[PDB]
Amino acid sequence: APNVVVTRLTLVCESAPGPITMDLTGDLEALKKETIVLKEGSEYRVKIHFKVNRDIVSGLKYVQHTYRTGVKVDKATFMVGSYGPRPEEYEFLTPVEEAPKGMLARGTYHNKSFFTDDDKQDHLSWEWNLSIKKEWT
Ligand SMILES: N[C@H](c1ccc(-c2ccccc2)cc1)c1cccs1
Repeated sequence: APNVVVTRLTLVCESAPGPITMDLTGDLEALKKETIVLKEGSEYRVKIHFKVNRDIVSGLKYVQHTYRTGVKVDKATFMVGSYGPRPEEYEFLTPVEEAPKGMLARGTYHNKSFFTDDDKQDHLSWEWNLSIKKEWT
């Protein structure tokens, strides 16, 4: 296995009625037709789970590009940093953001995520969709 293995994305939202997560260890192609759901206006964090198997790694970064119809791409880069090898997964969390709000803000956002580093290595790249709704259901 590679030294760095990205295993999971979770949306951390205390107001959500259940877990919001995606296993990143398998068929990433299937994520493109799927979606995860946030109630409009919800406060959330993106949490990336990853393993460091053998060697200290440095310069890790999480890059997230969000696409919404009629809008230019919303690009955000988050410094993840340096991690040593250990059996248990690490979790990196972004700062809190607020999900969009408004009937016209609802619906699909297409995300492209990169777990990478200062040397531009592709630890994992994946697409996933977010659906913003008036209510959780
Ligand atoms: N600002 C919005 C935006 C909407 C949703 C998210 C998002 C991403 C991942 C998880 C939860 C929410 C980020 C930004 C825009 C995106 C593109 C054009 S406008």
